[PDB]
Amino acid sequence: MSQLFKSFDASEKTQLICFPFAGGYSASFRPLHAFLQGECEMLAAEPPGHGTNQTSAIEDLEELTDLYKQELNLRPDRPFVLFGHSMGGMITFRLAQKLEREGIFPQAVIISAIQPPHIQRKKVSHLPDDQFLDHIIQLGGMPAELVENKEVMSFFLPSFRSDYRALEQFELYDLAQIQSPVHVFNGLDDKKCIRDAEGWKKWAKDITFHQFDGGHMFLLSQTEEVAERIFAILNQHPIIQP
Amino acid sequence: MGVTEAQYVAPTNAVESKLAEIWERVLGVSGIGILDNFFQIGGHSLKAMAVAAQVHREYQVELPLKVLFAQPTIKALAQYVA
Repeated sequence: MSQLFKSFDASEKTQLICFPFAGGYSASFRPLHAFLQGECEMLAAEPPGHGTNQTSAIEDLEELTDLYKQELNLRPDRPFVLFGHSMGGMITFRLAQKLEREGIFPQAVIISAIQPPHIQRKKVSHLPDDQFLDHIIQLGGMPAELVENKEVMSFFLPSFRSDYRALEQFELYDLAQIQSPVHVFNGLDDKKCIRDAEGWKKWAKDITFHQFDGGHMFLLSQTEEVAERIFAILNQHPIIQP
Repeated sequence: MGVTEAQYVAPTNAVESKLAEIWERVLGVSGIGILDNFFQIGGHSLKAMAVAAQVHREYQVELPLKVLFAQPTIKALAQYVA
């Protein structure tokens, strides 16, 4: 009971977008990808409301290799990218992150979307109040006490030093000078300084990194002017408008 | 009160298609819809989505007025303030 639209050719580049909208990001990515590549896949989710046949739910990736390569399954796509919008698709995220970790551990391009504004009991010499709100996990009203332990693998917490150290557990005391793979940070609507502090404390900039945060903080709620301005400078960050 | 299987449950917009995953899949499960229930009337919720309301309405305290049940076109809000 879900609709999905895909169009891949010669396995160019499969991009999954979970309900997008008209924005400046498209006006910037369209010309770029059109000049850099061609015959790219335009896989986008379609609004349901009435049953049809089956349901994707991230399993569509496996479905493709299972249906098209029914004769024999060698190996699916490696660079999986999940796009969408901020909301709370913890179920979808669970499916994605789960399939990725059980599909291919040495992932090269990972994207952390819908990152929660809460951490998970981590001690850092960032601020005297850092470790206070850190383990408080409230933000002014968070009754997801039964979900925070799941969000670590179904939402992707902003504490990457805790995430990898919880899954792989091969993280050392020092996390500096670590730059090689690709990872995008999309979320942290309230705590924007967290990714700036912990992200810069290691002074490590990978070959490809991108930080796109929103604005749910009271200051953006009251002064929407700031929220709009932040988005403007964010979209015009890679390329300035004429 | 009126928790019977609703024969009217379909997301008007694509954005609303995610609501069934967030709430119905956990708090609901009964099979209700936009036909008045223990959620349509409003509540404090049980997920982190409550933050988006409490912080956007600047402390609702009692009723979450002008934060969700005020705009039928949610997609029009998402294309403005994320």
